Amino acid sequence: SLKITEIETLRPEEFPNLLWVLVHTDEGITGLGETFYGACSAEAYIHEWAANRLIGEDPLQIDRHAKRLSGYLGFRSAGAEMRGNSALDIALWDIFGKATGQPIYQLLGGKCRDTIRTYNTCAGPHYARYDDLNAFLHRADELALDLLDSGITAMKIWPFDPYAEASDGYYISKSDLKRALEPFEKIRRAVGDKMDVMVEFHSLWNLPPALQIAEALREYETFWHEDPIRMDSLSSLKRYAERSLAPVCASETLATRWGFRDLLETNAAGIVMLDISWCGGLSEARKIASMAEAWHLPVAPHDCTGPVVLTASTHLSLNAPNALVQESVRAFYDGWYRDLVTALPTVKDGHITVPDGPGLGLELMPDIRERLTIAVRNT
Amino acid sequence: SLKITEIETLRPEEFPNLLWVLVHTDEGITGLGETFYGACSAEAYIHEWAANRLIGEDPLQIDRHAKRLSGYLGFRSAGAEMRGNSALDIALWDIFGKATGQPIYQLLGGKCRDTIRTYNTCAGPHYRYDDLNAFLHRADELALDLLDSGITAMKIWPFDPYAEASDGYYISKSDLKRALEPFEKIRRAVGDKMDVMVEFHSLWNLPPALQIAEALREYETFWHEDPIRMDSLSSLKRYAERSLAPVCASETLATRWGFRDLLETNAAGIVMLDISWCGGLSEARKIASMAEAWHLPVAPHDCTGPVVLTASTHLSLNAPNALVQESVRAFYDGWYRDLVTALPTVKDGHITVPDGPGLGLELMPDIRERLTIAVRNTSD
Amino acid sequence: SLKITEIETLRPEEFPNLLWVLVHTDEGITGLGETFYGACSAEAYIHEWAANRLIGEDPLQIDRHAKRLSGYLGFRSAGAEMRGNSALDIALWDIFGKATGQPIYQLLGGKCRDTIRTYNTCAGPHYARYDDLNAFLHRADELALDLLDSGITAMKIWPFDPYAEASDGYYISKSDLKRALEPFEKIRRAVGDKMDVMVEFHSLWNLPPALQIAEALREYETFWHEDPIRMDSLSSLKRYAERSLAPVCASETLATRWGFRDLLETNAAGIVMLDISWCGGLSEARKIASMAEAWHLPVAPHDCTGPVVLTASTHLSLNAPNALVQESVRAFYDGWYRDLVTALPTVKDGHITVPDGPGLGLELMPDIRERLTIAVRNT
Amino acid sequence: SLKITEIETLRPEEFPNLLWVLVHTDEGITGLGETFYGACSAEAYIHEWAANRLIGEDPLQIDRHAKRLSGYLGFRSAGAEMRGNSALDIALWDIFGKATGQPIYQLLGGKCRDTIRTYNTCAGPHYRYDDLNAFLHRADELALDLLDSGITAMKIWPFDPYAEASDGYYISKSDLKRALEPFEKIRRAVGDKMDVMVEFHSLWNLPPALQIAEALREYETFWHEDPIRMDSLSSLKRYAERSLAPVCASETLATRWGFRDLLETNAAGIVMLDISWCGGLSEARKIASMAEAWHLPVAPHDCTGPVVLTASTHLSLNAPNALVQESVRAFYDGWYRDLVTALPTVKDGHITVPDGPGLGLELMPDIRERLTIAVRNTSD
Ligand code: NA
Ligand code: NA
Ligand code: NA
Ligand code: NA
Repeated sequence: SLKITEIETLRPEEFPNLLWVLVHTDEGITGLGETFYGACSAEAYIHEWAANRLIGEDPLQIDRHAKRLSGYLGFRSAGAEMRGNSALDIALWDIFGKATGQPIYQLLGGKCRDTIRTYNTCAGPHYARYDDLNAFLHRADELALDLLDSGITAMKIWPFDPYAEASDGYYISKSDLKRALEPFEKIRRAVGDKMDVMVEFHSLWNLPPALQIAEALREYETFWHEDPIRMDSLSSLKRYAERSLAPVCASETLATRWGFRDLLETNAAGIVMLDISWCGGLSEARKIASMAEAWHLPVAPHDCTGPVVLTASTHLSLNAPNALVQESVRAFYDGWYRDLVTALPTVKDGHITVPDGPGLGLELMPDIRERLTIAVRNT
Repeated sequence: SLKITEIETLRPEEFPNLLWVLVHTDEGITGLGETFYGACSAEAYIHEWAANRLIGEDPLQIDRHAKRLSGYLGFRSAGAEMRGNSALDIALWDIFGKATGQPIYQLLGGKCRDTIRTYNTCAGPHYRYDDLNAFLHRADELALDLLDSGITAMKIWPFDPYAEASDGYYISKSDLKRALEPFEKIRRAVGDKMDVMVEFHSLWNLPPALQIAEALREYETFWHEDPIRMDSLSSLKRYAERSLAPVCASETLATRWGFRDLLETNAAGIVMLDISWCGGLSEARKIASMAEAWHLPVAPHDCTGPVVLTASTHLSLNAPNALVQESVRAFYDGWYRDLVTALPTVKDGHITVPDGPGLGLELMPDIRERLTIAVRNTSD
Repeated sequence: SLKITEIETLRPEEFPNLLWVLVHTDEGITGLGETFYGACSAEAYIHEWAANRLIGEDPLQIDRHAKRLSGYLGFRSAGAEMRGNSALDIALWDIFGKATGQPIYQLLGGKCRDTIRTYNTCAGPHYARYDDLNAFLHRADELALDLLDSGITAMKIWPFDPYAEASDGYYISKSDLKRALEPFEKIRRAVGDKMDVMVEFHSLWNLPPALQIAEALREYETFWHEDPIRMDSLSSLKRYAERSLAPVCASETLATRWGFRDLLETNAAGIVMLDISWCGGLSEARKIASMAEAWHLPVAPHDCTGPVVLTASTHLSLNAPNALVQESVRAFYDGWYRDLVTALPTVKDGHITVPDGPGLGLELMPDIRERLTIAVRNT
Repeated sequence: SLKITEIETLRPEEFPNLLWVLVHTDEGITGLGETFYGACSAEAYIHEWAANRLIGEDPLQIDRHAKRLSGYLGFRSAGAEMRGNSALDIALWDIFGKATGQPIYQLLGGKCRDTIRTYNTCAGPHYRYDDLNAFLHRADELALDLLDSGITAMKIWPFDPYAEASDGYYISKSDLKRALEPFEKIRRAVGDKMDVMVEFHSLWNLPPALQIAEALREYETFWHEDPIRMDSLSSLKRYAERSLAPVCASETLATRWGFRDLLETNAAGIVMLDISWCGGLSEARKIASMAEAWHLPVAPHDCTGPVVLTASTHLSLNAPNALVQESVRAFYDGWYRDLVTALPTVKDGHITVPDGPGLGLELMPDIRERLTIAVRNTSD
């Protein structure tokens, strides 16, 4: 059986939010993990604390390690400790898969579907003619027809974002509200009943303007409202949910079963959203999904980040019987993902599936440190 | 007037959990912050994200910056982001103090007392007061010794070693009775004269926690601290119901939002608070004044670095609902003494601030020479 | 360090609701406080009880004094004891500022904004062509266009007030209801989406007609409903909030953190309103604001009173990260404030800021006892 | 028929907390009111606002005026406005009584008893019954002495001096045992024969209140009165749960609305009530009849002036749920005697009204001569 010898972190300079982890074993089995945001603080944590708790150990003891890496502080949120733990955990699943010859979805309990429906989060490119941010801001009819043509039947937009800063999310003017409604009018004209529109709010709003916005959005029969208020105290959420026609999607900012227990006790969510690289790994995300199912709620795994999180989320979305949609960004997977990894999640007719092979079914391409400026670190 | 020019982090390898932060201004006024645990991750956060939000800004905009530094992730407990923010925050209060000529307790709203009662967390030294080993073995002696110096409260943690065998799901009846023996020793020695508060370190889950609390009922303990893990807080009222001692919670919790969640349980008796883990003096101000509305006392956490002990004592002097201030005698008579220009003074079981504006201390001016200190810098 | 030597109260005969307090020290630092309504009973309290508890003492011990002045009776409301305590407290903050060279907003924790948006409460003058009461009663289209022209984007009106007396707030007729709706129709025609309309109810209504009114107001998308029922037992409020499209604004009648704890436990308010001269001073108002923020609620500080309360509230509105609007009356600050104090809050383009200088940044003008008939009292 | 012509306030400087109010009519019928604490502020309120609402009106419209005098601010507890209103209210009931030839207890709905059981609040005299010092030191003796006159209940407050050292956030275990010593003395002296009710004066916050209540469990006390501050009432059920004695609350609370809030907690056992602080006989009528629906007894508060003691006794005779009537023997055998034409009679541990319409007393007709009395007047 395997022993963990070495942990490597990679911080690519041209994507400064991205962090890769490599876990090495004595038998030459290497796991790939990934998280996003606060790369340096996550990296610093893994070398300061986390690496010394798993060097020496069997990597297959995945539940034991997740519990062991749950530290004295930072357990109740998606902080640097949590994001570092989550990336480590994805890699341990990659090892598990390679050691057994099994794709991650099988190790989670088997697939329930061959593909899952995808939705396009309309972000623009990282440094394209997928300029989807400015396309929703100005040309949202055109973006909708374009998306529908490729077979994508769902999109996520965030036009209320600019109005948050002026008032610290305490106020939206009535005419600023109707201006931010204009993307919703445009796509209603263009494609109508054929597109699901998700609204993202980025946790930017407090309670009175959130309610005011939700009432204005009733007309447009939006698919979900994501993070409409900050998920700090969750007792404030039922107030929002009561007044929103669309279900609350919550929340990528939330970590672990305990974060999600707290959400499910509100009776306010309609969609349980998680990011596997923020929430405590595939380990916690496994268990969160199966909890959500007991409350009759679907899970939507978060991407919008690196290629590995998209792949790992897709594994979870293939496994979970309550999985609904898998988030993807067309600007990302046709764009800057392409150089970075040996295989990608395959998008066809508005649906997405895993790359073939054990574990993730991808690696970092062998010429990665030559292609990008990569700050590596070793323990 | 003031603009922030430069932020410095200091990591001494003799105390590798410890992080100092220095915030420099154009007019040559510098503030001192501190936080404890995960020093490299908190430092990396400061230089990665927080420093650029702060460099060039007015440091007196303390409420504004605390809100600005509340980033997209990690706001819901005491992670690297939260500890970095809190250290940064203490240093902003240090600046405010020296720019107005006022101590921190005044800028919080003035003192309500001259000194506050201290209690001794019976830890052993870092790098005599052999206080961990004293409570494990000779707990009668340690009690009598603390009473002689005038300290009328101790915190101990004798249930700790029994947690790891069972992951906090089980204690045997005989291991429970052997962990109770530190309580009987001091009952015979000092009796009425000492309060004893039990620290549990979040190590226990529900059934053995209840089983322990029932056993401790006899010994009339002063408080039960972090008796289960403070992750989902809904579970706490079940503990509180069955515990004669009030629950003290929690150094692990961050911000008004973490403490709203705690106050909603109706389960806490003492609101505990670490200013380096909870969102700075900024949040801890406000948590204290919230807790007063629920008729609860605040007890600020130390057992850590000297700057935290000093800043907490400032808070403990200001807050009308402050109960006790944690201190560790092996720390303030020991390894604190070399590192800073002044210390909080402990006399007759009671503690007060060093004199002067802000915190009323700086780091020793030759600190990089006595100690091996890894420095990092960010500037204009 | 300072010692308090003398407390003076001033009751100006021509504004009989107004009370000023002066706190004197040995070093010649003088603080200005202010409250409103029940001037004689507040004044009588400060000389009977409160003055003897703070003469001798350090004025900078502001938290200690607020707690010390919290007496055996009258702590749960905005009674004479509470209003006297609040005025004393503003003055102590004025001292604190002068002793340190700092404006009050800095002592509260710094500004978060340079100006705050103002809203015009449409009261008429105290004894103008700001006849704004009768302007909303008859000419509300004209008042709206006029307000918008000066750059003011929010107004507060109270047209339901006349109908309260006939039934003791237990009944409004359906046609009396539609007559009181006429101000809302008029401004909807005139300026439409450009004005926020706040409704004040003056705690005049009980539950069935309050609900009846709220349903009639749904159409007009009002900004908030202020004190729609009497804030005596707060358990009755969720019933109203459930049925009101507009958020409950509550309440200037409520005092201290304990009054506001009780409000926040209802889950019924959308806007936390306080008057610093009724609620326990800047001391309590500090802490109320930061409580409200934890429930995702904004604060709106009450004016409609004397110049000092407006100034002190503006200091709080500059400090509080959750501050929303600062109330002002154009008839007051262009009118009868002008003679009374050395500097005023400055209104420009629908926004308001503090006068410059330590503490409040104003004094009572040195020739005040010559300009007005002032009953002074000394301890 | 009747119109109010004139309202007079009387402030005697020998009893500076005390306020009398006299309401004069056109037909020469005058009513007597009273309130206690903050006399100058209550007086100033009466002449500033309340007198103009009342002068020229029918005094028999008692319900109408109580509602009319409920002003914009200060309705939510016992402030100057509330005490002024309550004094004004008692005087309106005095008028109603003399205009119909009926005592107040009848106009409330008739008596349910001839006398009511009294209990002695062990205060010392104003300006022998040295009853405060008696309970502090010689509590066995005071108990035996009260039992000889036939009084089978005392109220004491021995936890009071320990509050101010810690702002009610802390009691030491030894200070607790020394404050328990008044309870053990009377346990040995009279035992079963006395009920002892503990007054706490709203001085304690939550953890020490609970700690005290647990210690008092042994002594089977009759009630625990104002054991925490009655500001936000949500906090009370936590106390009630842990207290063997029922909670008595609260003289500090005003009106039906204050008492709805209390009754909603499910935490009170005895509804306590001061008619001069709570909104008059008008509100106290209705509070009593509310409390009966929750199966709770009312105990009206005195320890104050003679008119309040008389009016409360009227209430205690009327209310089917009246439990005891507070009286202080140092007051009614002492300084009350000079001031009024008649007093409530205490015999065999039981108290009743003076005979006659309204209250059944007036102020002594030469009162301005025996006492230095600051008068103020308002009229047509
Ligand atoms: Na999102
Ligand atoms: Na601790
Ligand atoms: Na108002
Ligand atoms: Na009493």
